[PDB]
Amino acid sequence: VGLGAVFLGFLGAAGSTMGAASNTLTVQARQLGVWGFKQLQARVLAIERYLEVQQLLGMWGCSGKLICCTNVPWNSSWSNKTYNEIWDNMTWMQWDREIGNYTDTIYKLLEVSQFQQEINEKDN
Amino acid sequence: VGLGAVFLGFLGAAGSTMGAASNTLTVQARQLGVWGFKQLQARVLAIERYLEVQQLLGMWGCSGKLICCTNVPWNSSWSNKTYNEIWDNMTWMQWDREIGNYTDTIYKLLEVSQFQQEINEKDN
Amino acid sequence: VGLGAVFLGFLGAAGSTMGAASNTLTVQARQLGVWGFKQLQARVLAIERYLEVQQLLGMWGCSGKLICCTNVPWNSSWSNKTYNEIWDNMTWMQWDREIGNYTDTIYKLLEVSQFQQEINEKDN
Amino acid sequence: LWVTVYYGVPVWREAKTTLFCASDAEVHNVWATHACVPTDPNPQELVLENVTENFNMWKNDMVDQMHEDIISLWDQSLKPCVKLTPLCVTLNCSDAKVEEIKNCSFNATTELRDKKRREYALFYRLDIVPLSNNSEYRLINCNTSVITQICPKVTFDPIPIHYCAPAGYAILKCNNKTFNGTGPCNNVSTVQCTHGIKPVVSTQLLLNGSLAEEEIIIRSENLTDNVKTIIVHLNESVEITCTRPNNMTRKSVRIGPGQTFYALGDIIGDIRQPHCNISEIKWEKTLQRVSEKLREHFNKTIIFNQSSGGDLEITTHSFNCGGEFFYCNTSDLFFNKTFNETNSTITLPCRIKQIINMWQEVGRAMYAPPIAGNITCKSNITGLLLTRDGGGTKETFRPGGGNMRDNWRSELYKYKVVEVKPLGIAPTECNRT
Amino acid sequence: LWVTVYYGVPVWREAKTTLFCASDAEVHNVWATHACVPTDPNPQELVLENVTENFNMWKNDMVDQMHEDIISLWDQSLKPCVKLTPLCVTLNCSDAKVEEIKNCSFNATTELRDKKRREYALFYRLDIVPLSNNSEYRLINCNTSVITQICPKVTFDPIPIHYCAPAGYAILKCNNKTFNGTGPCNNVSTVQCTHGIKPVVSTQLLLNGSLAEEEIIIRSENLTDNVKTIIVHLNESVEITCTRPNNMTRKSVRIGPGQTFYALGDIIGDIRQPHCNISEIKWEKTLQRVSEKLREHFNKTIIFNQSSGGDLEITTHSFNCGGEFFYCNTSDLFFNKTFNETNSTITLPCRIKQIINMWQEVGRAMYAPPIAGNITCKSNITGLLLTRDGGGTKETFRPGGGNMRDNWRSELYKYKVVEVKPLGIAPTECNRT
Amino acid sequence: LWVTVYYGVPVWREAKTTLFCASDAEVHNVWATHACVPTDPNPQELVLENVTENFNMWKNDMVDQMHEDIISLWDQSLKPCVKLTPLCVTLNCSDAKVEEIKNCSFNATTELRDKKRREYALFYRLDIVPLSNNSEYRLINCNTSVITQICPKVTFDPIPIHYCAPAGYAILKCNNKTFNGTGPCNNVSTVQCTHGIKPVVSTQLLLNGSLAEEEIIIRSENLTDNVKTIIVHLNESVEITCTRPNNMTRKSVRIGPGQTFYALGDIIGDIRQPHCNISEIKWEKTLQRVSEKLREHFNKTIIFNQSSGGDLEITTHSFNCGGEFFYCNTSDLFFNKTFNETNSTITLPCRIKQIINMWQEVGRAMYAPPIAGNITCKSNITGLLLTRDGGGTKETFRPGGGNMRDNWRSELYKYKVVEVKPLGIAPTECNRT
Ligand SMILES: *[C@@H]1O[C@H](CO)[C@@H](O[C@@H]2O[C@H](CO)[C@@H](O[C@@H]3O[C@H](CO[C@H]4O[C@H](CO)[C@@H](O)[C@H](O)[C@@H]4O)[C@@H](O)[C@H](O[C@H]4O[C@H](CO)[C@@H](O)[C@H](O)[C@@H]4O)[C@@H]3O)[C@H](O)[C@H]2NC(C)=O)[C@H](O)[C@H]1NC(C)=O
Ligand SMILES: *[C@@H]1O[C@H](CO)[C@@H](O[C@@H]2O[C@H](CO)[C@@H](O[C@@H]3O[C@H](CO[C@H]4O[C@H](CO)[C@@H](O)[C@H](O)[C@@H]4O)[C@@H](O)[C@H](O[C@H]4O[C@H](CO)[C@@H](O)[C@H](O)[C@@H]4O)[C@@H]3O)[C@H](O)[C@H]2NC(C)=O)[C@H](O)[C@H]1NC(C)=O
Ligand SMILES: *[C@@H]1O[C@H](CO)[C@@H](O[C@@H]2O[C@H](CO)[C@@H](O)[C@H](O)[C@H]2NC(C)=O)[C@H](O)[C@H]1NC(C)=O
Ligand SMILES: *[C@@H]1O[C@H](CO)[C@@H](O[C@@H]2O[C@H](CO)[C@@H](O)[C@H](O)[C@H]2NC(C)=O)[C@H](O)[C@H]1NC(C)=O
Ligand SMILES: *[C@@H]1O[C@H](CO)[C@@H](O[C@@H]2O[C@H](CO)[C@@H](O)[C@H](O)[C@H]2NC(C)=O)[C@H](O)[C@H]1NC(C)=O
Ligand SMILES: *[C@@H]1O[C@H](CO)[C@@H](O)[C@H](O)[C@H]1NC(C)=O
Ligand SMILES: *[C@@H]1O[C@H](CO)[C@@H](O)[C@H](O)[C@H]1NC(C)=O
Ligand SMILES: *[C@@H]1O[C@H](CO)[C@@H](O)[C@H](O)[C@H]1NC(C)=O
Ligand SMILES: *[C@@H]1O[C@H](CO)[C@@H](O)[C@H](O)[C@H]1NC(C)=O
Ligand SMILES: *[C@@H]1O[C@H](CO)[C@@H](O)[C@H](O)[C@H]1NC(C)=O
Ligand SMILES: *[C@@H]1O[C@H](CO)[C@@H](O)[C@H](O)[C@H]1NC(C)=O
Ligand SMILES: *[C@@H]1O[C@H](CO)[C@@H](O)[C@H](O)[C@H]1NC(C)=O
Ligand SMILES: *[C@@H]1O[C@H](CO)[C@@H](O)[C@H](O)[C@H]1NC(C)=O
Ligand SMILES: *[C@@H]1O[C@H](CO)[C@@H](O)[C@H](O)[C@H]1NC(C)=O
Ligand SMILES: *[C@@H]1O[C@H](CO)[C@@H](O)[C@H](O)[C@H]1NC(C)=O
Ligand SMILES: *[C@@H]1O[C@H](CO)[C@@H](O)[C@H](O)[C@H]1NC(C)=O
Ligand SMILES: *[C@@H]1O[C@H](CO)[C@@H](O)[C@H](O)[C@H]1NC(C)=O
Repeated sequence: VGLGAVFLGFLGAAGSTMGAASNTLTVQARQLGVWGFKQLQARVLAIERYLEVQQLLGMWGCSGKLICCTNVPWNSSWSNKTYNEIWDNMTWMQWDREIGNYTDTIYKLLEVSQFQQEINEKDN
Repeated sequence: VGLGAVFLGFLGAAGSTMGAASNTLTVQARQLGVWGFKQLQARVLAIERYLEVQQLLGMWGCSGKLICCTNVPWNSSWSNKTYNEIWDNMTWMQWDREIGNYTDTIYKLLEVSQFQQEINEKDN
Repeated sequence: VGLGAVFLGFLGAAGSTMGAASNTLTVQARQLGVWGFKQLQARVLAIERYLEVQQLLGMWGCSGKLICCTNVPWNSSWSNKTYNEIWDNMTWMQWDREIGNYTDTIYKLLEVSQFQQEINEKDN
Repeated sequence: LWVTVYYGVPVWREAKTTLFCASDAEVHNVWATHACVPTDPNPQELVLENVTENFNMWKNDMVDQMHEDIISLWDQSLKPCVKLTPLCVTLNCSDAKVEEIKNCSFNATTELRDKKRREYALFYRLDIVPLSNNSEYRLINCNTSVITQICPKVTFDPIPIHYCAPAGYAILKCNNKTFNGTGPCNNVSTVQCTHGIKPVVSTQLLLNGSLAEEEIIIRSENLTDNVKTIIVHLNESVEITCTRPNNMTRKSVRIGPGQTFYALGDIIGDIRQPHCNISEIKWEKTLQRVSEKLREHFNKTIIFNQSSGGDLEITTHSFNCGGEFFYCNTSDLFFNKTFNETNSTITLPCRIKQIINMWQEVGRAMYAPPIAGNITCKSNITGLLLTRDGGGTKETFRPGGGNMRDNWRSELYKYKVVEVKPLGIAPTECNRT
Repeated sequence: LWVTVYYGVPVWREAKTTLFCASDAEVHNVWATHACVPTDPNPQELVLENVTENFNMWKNDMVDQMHEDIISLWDQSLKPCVKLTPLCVTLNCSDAKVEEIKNCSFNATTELRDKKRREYALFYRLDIVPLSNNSEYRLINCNTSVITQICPKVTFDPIPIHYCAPAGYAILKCNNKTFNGTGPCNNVSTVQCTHGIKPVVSTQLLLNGSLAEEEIIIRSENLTDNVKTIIVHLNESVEITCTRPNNMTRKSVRIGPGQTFYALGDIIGDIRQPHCNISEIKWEKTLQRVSEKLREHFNKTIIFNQSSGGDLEITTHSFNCGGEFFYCNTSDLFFNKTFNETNSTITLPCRIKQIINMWQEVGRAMYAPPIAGNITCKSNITGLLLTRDGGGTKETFRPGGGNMRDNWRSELYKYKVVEVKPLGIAPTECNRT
Repeated sequence: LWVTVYYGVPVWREAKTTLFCASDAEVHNVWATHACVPTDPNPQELVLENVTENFNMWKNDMVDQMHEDIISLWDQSLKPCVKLTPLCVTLNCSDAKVEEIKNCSFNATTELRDKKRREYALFYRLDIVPLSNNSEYRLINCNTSVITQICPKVTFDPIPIHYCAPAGYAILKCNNKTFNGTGPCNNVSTVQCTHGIKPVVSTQLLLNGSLAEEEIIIRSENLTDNVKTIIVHLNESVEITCTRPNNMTRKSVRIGPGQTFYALGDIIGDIRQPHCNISEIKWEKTLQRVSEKLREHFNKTIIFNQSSGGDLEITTHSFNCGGEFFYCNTSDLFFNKTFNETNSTITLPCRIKQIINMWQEVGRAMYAPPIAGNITCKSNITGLLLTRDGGGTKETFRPGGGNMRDNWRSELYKYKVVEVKPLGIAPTECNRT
């Protein structure tokens, strides 16, 4: 039951500032037929959308951490605004326009910078 | 293969005391047709029952810990018996009668009390 | 998309030595119809092959660690070669011949030796 | 200062996906086959705050996922009952003596294919075509399409179905009252699945639909067009009452081994017309209020006119009622009136057809069995379907349906399915120490 | 003192789910289509200790998931072979000269639909119905149901299938010996999938079933009822031997283009009856041991009696044998005996039918092709099917089947599917420091 | 010193799995039904280094997953159009007057099953069989198989399909140039899905296939065998040109209610043969280069010979061209030549059939509608299909196909699907402290 209800629950305050979505979430979280084939086609997609974001989390050294904090330097060719300009004067939907063309080069960079943590310090 | 065999293996000593199921588990763990649609309908349900309990674990800060220990105070309006009365004089099937009407109010409480751990100490 | 591309990406340098596959991976990681039923039968198998290895990882106290290091002593009735003989003079495909008949007795041993870590030190 | 990730951020993207049914919880039915998930007794709608999302009505995808599966639903339901292939022979029909209904007498095969009984039935004049008059008819379209009959146990009564998106998707829903059909509306709320949608089938006047809020809405795509239709939503429900007062008597006849069907026997009493009724003062004010909401979008006078003509699926008001398919005239005291500046009753003449070619295609033609006794259905007209003339002074609006997807584009005028992307990336102060 | 969770605790809940097949590993077959998972060579059963779980037999769900998919299995198998629609015409039958078997001669169409050869076949008197005598017959039910024939390559021999629950579910299994059908039993063991279940089809006496353990079990639902049947499980297997000693000769006839079927040609030698055999001393003691186990549940004398009568699917012992469907009398020296306080052989007369209406429904009627040469099948009678009379002195038990789900409710009398809920919540001393 | 695990190690194992389609992105088509995933615009192949993996060609599984789903594809496509069951009656055919083409005249039923018009069509002599001559023919195989016709909208033009393994599997691909069909090759590269495979249908000479690299490859299974065929891959593409210069006129005739089909009307102008063309100097050198690559594997002289004979699907060169099915002689100036030590043109006579029994089975027989006007298709012969005689001096090779799976075993001669096992176990120094 709790496989897509949390996905719908993420959309609370979708127009608020980016520095408020980490704050104003706790204020709202206080309280063979034809359809036999449509439901199967729906359930496979519902599983696949969860597993895709799960593998995308699992490659970055955090598999259940919400605010996962990674050791990758911020390349300023992707954005040029400071922390106080982004986090207090933008909504989360508007951020995906500026970051929307450097997604895969950040994803692969995060993957290899997490792979270096396993190679370097642990055993080798 | 090991996707529901462990689910069947959990049922060892289903009539023992609650303080023995954590002990007497190591003593036993020492050693297109019609059916083409029935098997597909079975496999989707077998995946979904595993992913539902996986998300229910993943929301509480432990995603593979067996005895996961959480920082939620015990509200005594749910049960009034002590630790020595519950854990040594009850089976695990009998506990689900007493706790059986406060399940969702414990689940949402565990979720928000885990969300506070990410907000408070880590970065914000 | 990234659900089997990493599975194909694991096969880089499949003929190299075992002590080089942990090294020479970073050098290459720098940069209703008939088919409507075939694709559904393919997607269920693609999910199941990922979840089987995920549960097999999750039973051993590491659910996203790549080089997971476990506290099980090496029984020398499985292999008799030293570390410098195995890791520098063998490929990874050739290792599965020597270890290929002691797989399940290592898997169950790893499971119970991880279960002892939860029973002993944490709470009980 | 360093890259960090965030699970669960409010970021969506418009997409195309596969929805499913949800009924409100035992004879078989073509719409909900008693194989649907039970609905939420209290649906959880999450109202958004201070966000403007623009979405198109005519470029939707749910209205194409609604015209496809309904076709598949009738394909699934009309499969396991008998086709009327060996029925149509050289019929010998004169009239009924109780011109509208002919007394046909033909040679059907009995239960074994060696004897032939002559069996009589009664058909409508809108259902047989002559061959020479000389009175030798045949069935209307057993030359282009194989004709099946409806399995007589199932019903057509539209119970409302809900369309739920899969887990991990969202359905937006505009809550603005005066929402013109295409543009940005600033009161948006997400819902897992929509309200009750009755899958009603009509082509001229919309029936049993949800009313508008506090205004008359004029939904279109290009108002300077001639082929693009004009959906006129309503906020004043006008009641219609359609009935036939004849007491029909069905009769079973056998055409093949294990193959039987039902046809009209004799008619009880004096024959009377099937008619529909519309209150006059509840209709004149409705046309006047629509006329003022159409004058300002053209800045000239408008004048309603008759339909075009031709076949009797375009110049009529076709609808379903209790298991019978009507075809009413709808162009007598409705659409010959202009607009300047007594409890009467308008009666529309209406004719009934047995064999119908639904969704105006070839290869599919169902046959409706007759219904014993009279029927009477009272409904709500919330919505029209107009079409501009093609002139260019004044204005002339032919009332005529463009398709059947426009019949679904009134209950789905405020929904768009999106896919959430809960992964966010932001710079912050922390680094993985 | 603080809430903690536990993964993998022994907590289950009764539920309803979808099971699947598992055969014991090449002609086609209707039961196992060679599309089933291979079984475990050694199944792992986990015996539970010191737990009493109560489960109902008649309120099961596997016995409704067994009557549905078998219907779907015969629907899947009888699809791609020929229907006998153009077969039944005005037949012209007199007798065979070798009253039980008639020599019918009819007009079938040849490979092209312009010529008609008269072709002869041989049918049973229990398979044609007259029309006037005057000797003009027709096939028995080509007026209510379209009739198909069995594809002649497939077989009906019941190989045992195993029903496996999905991964994440459990199937309980009672191990008590004297288990009355409904109540709590205290020796429970979980198993992933059940033992070998032969999908046998019978209606009067159960065949090839698993015997009881060390007692005679009398399973019922309400023993103070009259319409609820009484399943009498057994622990003494009584051997039955059923055969027909006639050497039948099949013969191919063609009825349509690419459409042929097989019918009985001539019969070799002198005609003899098809009969069944039951040893008398192995049957008198079996009825006496059942009679004592029924006297104590009514505290009056019991007396067996004949069946009711009517159609020949209720007052008979219908079963399948080697690809032929029998209908034996079963009420001659079995059910006219009371109970007070030589190696003989009881012979039952038995008649054979070709066209059978299995599962007593309409719309489905298969035709069995004849089998060349004699057949002989030896089986085990482990189970009866009795029914109380409806009086209320003494007692009278009509031997008669109530349904066909009761034929599965002997091999599934000790299984219930449950869903494990491995999440537990308990208070303890630790807190997340 | 202690056991540690490793996620993602290069370990595979040979397995059997279910692949799927991928086309290169609108009339319907039998091969790609416009329901296939779009391909990668640039496929990612990962070349392996210093590894020898041996795989068999004839023991593959993709060539059995290719012969099954193509059968299912034609089964899916030939379902919803009309079967020619009531067509074949006693035909009355004499000749055309424009022996190869007969003018047949028969009695079809009109749109209502009470009148019969006599309608004429034109059939080929290779398509009707006589009954007595006396000139009364019938259609060729409406005695063993029900015959359907092709739905006339769909096409047969082979667009290439790609076979993608599921996520979590790998498809190896050998990159060696001179790869004999079975053995270890040492230049292996993994690919998610293979190159474009045209699903061409031929039985004598391979058409439109991928050429070899820099040599002539002689693929076989046992070269000391007589029934095992010999696939001879090529590296010199020889162009073939096949055409018929007659201007055929199709004609619609109606046989049932809603059931019509198309047949040949009259032929425009003087009748001419359908022939194929092969350049002589591009063929003599090709046979000589194959002859030298076959002499060294037998160490005796080889001599090509004619085909065996019998039915006209084995001793011919059957192929498809533009929607018409040819059957050419292919044994006139190709296979009567030995080998010692002018821009001419070889013309092969070729005959056309309408009704074809593809994949040499019973129960399925499609009918091809005629094509208006002439057709001309130019193709590439990359591959032969030879068979040893069975003697044992010299050698004789009958050119003749063994199956249709061998037609797929040229485009799948270098692919094997494997399943990765990314869990590795090794001893190391660390322990879980
Ligand atoms: C309840 O349980 C009883 C158990 O006895 C079942 O009885 C068996 O029924 C099957 C089905 O009729 C019988 O199997 C058939 O046996 C025929 C004769 O068997 C001879 O050959 C075998 C070879 O090993 C010997 O072992 C045996 O002793 C005999 O010498 C076979 O001919 C059949 O095989 C093939 O026959 C023809 C070809 O001639 C094919 O068309 C068939 O498809 C088939 O492939 C078949 O194997 C079996 O013999 C019976 N057991 C006996 C007599 O002990 C009941 O069927 C079962 N179910 C009920 C009553 O519903
Ligand atoms: C092996 O490989 C050869 C490669 O040559 C294939 O040969 C091709 O076969 C196809 C199918 O017959 C041919 O495609 C058809 O061409 C017709 C004529 O093409 C003219 O128009 C195109 C337009 O771009 C020009 O490029 C071309 O030069 C010609 O001027 C078309 O008319 C067909 O299109 C439509 O035709 C009718 C309408 O008239 C429709 O009913 C059809 O459905 C279709 O939509 C069609 O495109 C192609 O021309 C051939 N290539 C040539 C001659 O070079 C073999 O088919 C292939 N396979 C084997 C042998 O099995
Ligand atoms: C936006 O739409 C929502 C949903 O219709 C409105 O919320 C409702 O407002 C009415 C009247 O004020 C209340 O009776 C309801 O309780 C409200 N909630 C719901 C869930 O229906 C809201 O008022 C609208 N806001 C604007 C600015 O138009
Ligand atoms: C409960 O049932 C189990 C299963 O039948 C019994 O265990 C078997 O007992 C017999 C006889 O003692 C042994 O031969 C078997 O080895 C036992 N195990 C199995 C797996 O069959 C058990 O005895 C029963 N207990 C009670 C109290 O009735
Ligand atoms: C092994 O096969 C690969 C793939 O064909 C060869 O790699 C190609 O070689 C050619 C010619 O040297 C280059 O033009 C290509 O760029 C190479 N790569 C690809 C992806 O095609 C390789 O040369 C072969 N090696 C051996 C030893 O045969
Ligand atoms: C309302 O909008 C303002 C700016 O448009 C925004 O700062 C605020 O967060 C919004 N309200 C809520 C409840 O998000
Ligand atoms: C690509 O990046 C540019 C920044 O140069 C951005 O403006 C644009 O929106 C991005 N996305 C596109 C072109 O889809
Ligand atoms: C047997 O039952 C007692 C109490 O009923 C319980 O304490 C004990 O644990 C049970 N035996 C096993 C092996 O669980
Ligand atoms: C609900 O809670 C009560 C405690 O007051 C409990 O007795 C009952 O079993 C619970 N469950 C129900 C009513 O299903
Ligand atoms: C080439 O082979 C040698 C030994 O066969 C091996 O050591 C080396 O790693 C291989 N090359 C690569 C790139 O793996
Ligand atoms: C089993 O173990 C032996 C070691 O004694 C090994 O040689 C063999 O390859 C293994 N695998 C088998 C027999 O499949
Ligand atoms: C119609 O025709 C039938 C015979 O064809 C006749 O018996 C009957 O009286 C006629 N009239 C009506 C009203 O049925
Ligand atoms: C009219 O139809 C009704 C519908 O059931 C029926 O009860 C009645 O007998 C019919 N005849 C008359 C005269 O009312
Ligand atoms: C049955 O009838 C046929 C002709 O209809 C005849 O040839 C045959 O002798 C008769 N008797 C038997 C036993 O077949
Ligand atoms: C009887 O049937 C058997 C069964 O195959 C056959 O072999 C035999 O020839 C038949 N006739 C006689 C006279 O036994
Ligand atoms: C074929 O026969 C038809 C009549 O059956 C005739 O009209 C026609 O002239 C004949 N010849 C040709 C070439 O069609
Ligand atoms: C021959 O066929 C072509 C194909 O379209 C057609 O255009 C032409 O009219 C036909 N007749 C002649 C005489 O070319």
